[PDB]
Amino acid sequence: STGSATTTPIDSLDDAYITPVQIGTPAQTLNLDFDTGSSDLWVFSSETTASEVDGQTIYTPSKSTTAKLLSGATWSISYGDGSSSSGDVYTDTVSVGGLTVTGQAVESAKKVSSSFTEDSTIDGLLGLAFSTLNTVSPTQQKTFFDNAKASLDSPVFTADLGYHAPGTYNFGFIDTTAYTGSITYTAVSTKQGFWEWTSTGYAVGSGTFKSTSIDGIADTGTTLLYLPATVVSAYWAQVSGAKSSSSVGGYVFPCSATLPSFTFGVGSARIVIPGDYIDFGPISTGSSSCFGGIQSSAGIGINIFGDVALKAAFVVFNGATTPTLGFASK
Ligand SMILES: Cc1c(C=O)c(-c2nnc3c4c(C[n+]5cc6c(C)n(C)c(C)c6c(Cl)n5)n(C)c(C)c4cnn23)c(C)n1C
Repeated sequence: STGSATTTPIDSLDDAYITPVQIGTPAQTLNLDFDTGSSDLWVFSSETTASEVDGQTIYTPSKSTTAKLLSGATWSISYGDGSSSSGDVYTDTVSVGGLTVTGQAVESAKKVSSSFTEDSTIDGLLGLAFSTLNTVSPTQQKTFFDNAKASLDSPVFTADLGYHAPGTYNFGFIDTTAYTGSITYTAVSTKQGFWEWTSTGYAVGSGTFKSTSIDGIADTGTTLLYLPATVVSAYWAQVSGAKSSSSVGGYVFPCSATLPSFTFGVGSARIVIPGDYIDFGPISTGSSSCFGGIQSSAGIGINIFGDVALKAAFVVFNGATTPTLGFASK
């Protein structure tokens, strides 16, 4: 089996991407944030505290003939931005792009934090990290990918995120028409439950490539690229007037600037992020200060190759017995 679904930016900045997912019988279609940095499939639901729902589409398990309460199971998660959600669990049929899993754990939110309520466009998350991070208690549950894997033609999924445009998540096959050149594969550590790998270095604009090992995670759920402070300082030093603002929460730059590209290494290969991809627009409406797309990971504890980096590539999440990651230009 295979599946293929289009993923669409939620706004003009690519702050996140949503992918339609069919849950239950008859299908209830919810738009979920596919997140390779977490491992819970959770949804706004008929059980979500009413004051915490504001425009999202909800899953109603009582209207699904295939929904079953997973008795006694609860979940609770916090994310890297400080947001959180929690609730109980059903099993139901879940389909993505024509690929169907029966008995998938669908985590129904009873509570969500304010950032979720305030974003009408995201109806939940679909985690694609390793199932060891799944928060369901007392019986940990498997991700959609983990459940589908043995049925897939090949035990892989791919992320092809667009810059200010839709893109694609594929399951079970590698679309050889979706990238240029060859895919470079690189080793993954699953020790922390993430798609964790080591970049071989970086360049700023047309500058020389600096060979240096940068350990980080491929995280489709994260908007920005978070790298060591040394690397990030070297990037922003090439932008006149750029500075790190503690009041804003990171590097900002004059909206009149032309941003340089940023290159990261994958083995002996190179992925080039165009400067435009690093522009996240005015810090507040009408401001001439713009928020940067490359930020320091200091204080996070891990480097994060988020959407800014991943959207510059065709990315293979290879879930074979020894997982690996592949990157191609496109
Ligand atoms: C350590 C870490 C992160 C790790 O991942 C992280 C981050 N970065 N984007 C996202 C997240 C997103 C994606 N996302 C980002 C958004 C931004 C920048 N804006 C303005 C809006 C309206 C957004 C929405 Cl709705 N969605 N979502 C949905 C969740 C649950 C996230 C959690 N963390 N997150 C931050 C800010 N930090 C410090």
